[PDB]
Amino acid sequence: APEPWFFKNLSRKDAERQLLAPGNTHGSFLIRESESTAGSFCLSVRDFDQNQGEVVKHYKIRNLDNGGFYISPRITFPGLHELVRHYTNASDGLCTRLSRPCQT
Ligand SMILES: CC(=O)N[C@@H](Cc1ccc(OCC(=O)O)c(P(=O)(O)O)c1)C(=O)N[C@@H](C)c1ccc(OCC2CCCCC2)c(C(N)=O)c1
Repeated sequence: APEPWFFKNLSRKDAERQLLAPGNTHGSFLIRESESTAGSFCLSVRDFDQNQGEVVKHYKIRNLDNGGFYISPRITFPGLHELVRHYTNASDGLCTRLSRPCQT
């Protein structure tokens, strides 16, 4: 099930541009590999800000010793799919609720 929200090869800059492109809106997101840490991922989400407005925010997805994933140590997940579904249901600390995957 090749997940639409997973962009393997895509830099931090690419993600911001791709997300800010026409067709995407508030809550659009994508998960990419981190540039700082090889083997980890980042969640890039498009949020509506007060000043300039349209901005892209990046969250680090940290790995658990047993194989899980989490953004905040308070809620962990057995995989990326579950992390995406959880934040799609409720922002739960995130800048905004995850909505529709990034469109090209
Ligand atoms: C400059 C910048 O964009 N910083 C990001 C974090 C970040 C992401 C990726 C990379 O490199 C990697 C790359 O490839 O860009 C780096 P870096 O290695 O270049 O420094 C830093 C940020 O502060 N975003 C906010 C929105 C953010 C805000 C709060 C956070 O936790 C608090 C909890 C609160 C409850 C809900 C869950 C979050 C987190 C976070 N966990 O990181 C992130």
